[PDB]
Amino acid sequence: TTLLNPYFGEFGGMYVPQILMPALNQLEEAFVSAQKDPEFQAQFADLLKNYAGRPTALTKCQNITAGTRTTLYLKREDLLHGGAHKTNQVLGQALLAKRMGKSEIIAETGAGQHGVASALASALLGLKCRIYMGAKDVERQSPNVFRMRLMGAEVIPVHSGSATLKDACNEALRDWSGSYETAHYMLGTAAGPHPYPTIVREFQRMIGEETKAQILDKEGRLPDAVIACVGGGSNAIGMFADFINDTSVGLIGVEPGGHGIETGEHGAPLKHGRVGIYFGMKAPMMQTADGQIEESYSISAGLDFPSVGPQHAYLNSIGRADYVSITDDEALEAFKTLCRHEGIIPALESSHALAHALKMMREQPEKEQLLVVNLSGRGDKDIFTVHDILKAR
Amino acid sequence: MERYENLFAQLNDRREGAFVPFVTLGDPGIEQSLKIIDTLIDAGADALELGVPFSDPLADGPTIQNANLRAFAAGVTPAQCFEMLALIREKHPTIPIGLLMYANLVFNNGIDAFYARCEQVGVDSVLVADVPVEESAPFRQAALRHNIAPIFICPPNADDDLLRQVASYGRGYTYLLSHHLIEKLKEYHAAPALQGFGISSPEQVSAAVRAGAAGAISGSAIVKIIEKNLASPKQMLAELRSFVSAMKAASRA
Ligand SMILES: O=C(NCCOP(=O)(O)O)c1ccc(OC(F)(F)F)cc1
Ligand SMILES: O=C(NCCOP(=O)(O)O)c1ccc(OC(F)(F)F)cc1
Ligand SMILES: O=C(NCCOP(=O)(O)O)c1ccc(OC(F)(F)F)cc1
Ligand SMILES: *Cc1c(COP(=O)(O)O)cnc(C)c1O
Ligand SMILES: [Cl-]
Ligand SMILES: [Cl-]
Ligand SMILES: [Cl-]
Ligand SMILES: [Cl-]
Ligand SMILES: [Cl-]
Ligand code: NA
Repeated sequence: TTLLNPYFGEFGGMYVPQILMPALNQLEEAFVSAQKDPEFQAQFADLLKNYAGRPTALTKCQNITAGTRTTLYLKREDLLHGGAHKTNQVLGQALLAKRMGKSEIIAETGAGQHGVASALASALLGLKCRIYMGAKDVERQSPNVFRMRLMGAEVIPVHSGSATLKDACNEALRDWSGSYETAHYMLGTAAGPHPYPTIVREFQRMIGEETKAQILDKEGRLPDAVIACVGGGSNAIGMFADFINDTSVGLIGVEPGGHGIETGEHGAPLKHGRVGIYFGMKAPMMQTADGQIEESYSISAGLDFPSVGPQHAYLNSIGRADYVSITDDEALEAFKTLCRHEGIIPALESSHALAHALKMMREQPEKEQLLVVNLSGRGDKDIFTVHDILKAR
Repeated sequence: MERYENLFAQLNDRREGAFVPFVTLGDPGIEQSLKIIDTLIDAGADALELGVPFSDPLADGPTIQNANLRAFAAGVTPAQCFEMLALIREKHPTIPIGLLMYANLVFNNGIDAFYARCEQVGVDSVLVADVPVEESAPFRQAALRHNIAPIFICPPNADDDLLRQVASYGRGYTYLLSHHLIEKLKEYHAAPALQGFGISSPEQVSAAVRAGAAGAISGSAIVKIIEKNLASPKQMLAELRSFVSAMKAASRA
């Protein structure tokens, strides 16, 4: 039995070996308790305000929209401590771990941002943090690895399988199945087995709550659409959650198109993968015809989780949210555009969301539309990537 | 077919436990895997547990992860696994054959079609490693519709509700992880228990049976002999033969 529904329509669930079920059940009980505890809420809100810097700004982009009938705002998760939205939910999950009397955190990371977010939350709250990272990733994300180690986390390179994110996920879970009495597994997106899609949404929902308050204050109405990139689904579901019941507000999720959907080299499982069961959940994923799990490809490594959160698959199926893709080249153009016209360097992840909004504006410049893009992170980390591409051109 | 029921009845008559090797199909290649399996049987394996190579074998340790990698290096696919299974059953009509599967391979071309394929090639049971009993309904129903026993892990800390579910839903045998659980399972009329995980010596086989389990499963110990002897397939088979013979002897009355 569970306290909460582990499924969103046919998607989600708890597809883990039997030995991990007590860990998930314990976590669900702790979360349900925490959500009813005003003291927990107050402590979380306090860290978000006074450590992470919430609320984040909502910035209008007149320079980009000039001469069209689009009004565009960026929700500034790039201004959160750590430079990306991932900080919100790691602080909530670190508090949950403390609530459960856990003194140790396990996390996975691919492009290193969840690793850094987990390490900073663990440093603040005095937890012993160990991070699993595919050896290939350890090699290509040395700045992030160095950050994790500065913050006192142990970074464990994963050699098994293909030595990437999914192998790091597997090592984290194997460890947790043995250590869950004393360690919490701080999963890095709104995916994996229940209760993680639910917990991560709830600990990111202030993105959309704030956006709603700020847009009402500045424009006196709700947005026509909110737009967010979708790697695993956390920043998008955090922006979307408070608007789900506002049926006039469009919810647009942007998966990475990589070199183009037709090339096969993309990271868009929701719209171009096939439902499977892996990562503890039933969800669309990148997989071979005979059911071996594959990789997502994007210029942005942070969008490379090869499946997607089950609530996104559900919101798509019922037509409440629409999902699209943006290619590497479109993301690069949006990155350049924001730097030049607003003086903001966006994460290449977030640049996928911005690119779609720019398309919405440019394709129909006399359409009245009030848009919010979730600017999930800053793009300092991407300047070498962008430099190298632009130089080879 | 009731191959597990028949085996356990026969073993019971002989006051004997089952010894059940675990190997990965197609490790280290198709032809050598078939030989390995024939060797395990000819050395006295009572039943088999066989893994289908999967990209992300979460619930397996390094030895078996490596076995999967070896099989993939040989280009082994689930389709090839099913061809091997048919050939194995064709050679060996009575030995119970159980698969250790991950959910995606079962769900991939449709859960019903997967179990129908198991029935066609003469498999007896399927343990889906990453389907907990709480979410097993479509799997165990499809299994039973196709005369396949669904196998469930019973963890050493299992609570009473979990014991009751495992006893009700499982068939063939209960997979018990390494005397109280054994007695509760018997109380709740569960399928006979096989003890698995870290069984690597005759003494542990004997201990499992003495505790009241119907037998013991060994995988890492067996696959290590494969890994050890990759360069010498002939010696590989001799060493497998002597190890299985010793382990089987330890189950005898
Ligand atoms: O996408 C995931 N992690 C995000 C890592 O973020 P980053 O450091 O930016 O790669 C992620 C991790 C685990 C997972 O489920 C399960 F645990 F079952 F494997 C699903 C998704
Ligand atoms: O089976 C396990 N251990 C070793 C036995 O397998 P193998 O050594 O491959 O025969 C094993 C280890 C961890 C586990 O939990 C989870 F996968 F979720 F992390 C489940 C099973
Ligand atoms: O039978 C298995 N392994 C062989 C016996 O263990 P060992 O001798 O230690 O390799 C075996 C059974 C189940 C399993 O996954 C899960 F537990 F989740 F269901 C993994 C390995
Ligand atoms: C990790 C990351 C993402 C992608 O993860 P989601 O869970 O899909 O939000 C997006 N933007 C930034 C800046 C990230 O660091
Ligand atoms: Cl508020
Ligand atoms: Cl309000
Ligand atoms: Cl106003
Ligand atoms: Cl200018
Ligand atoms: Cl029952
Ligand atoms: Na994805």
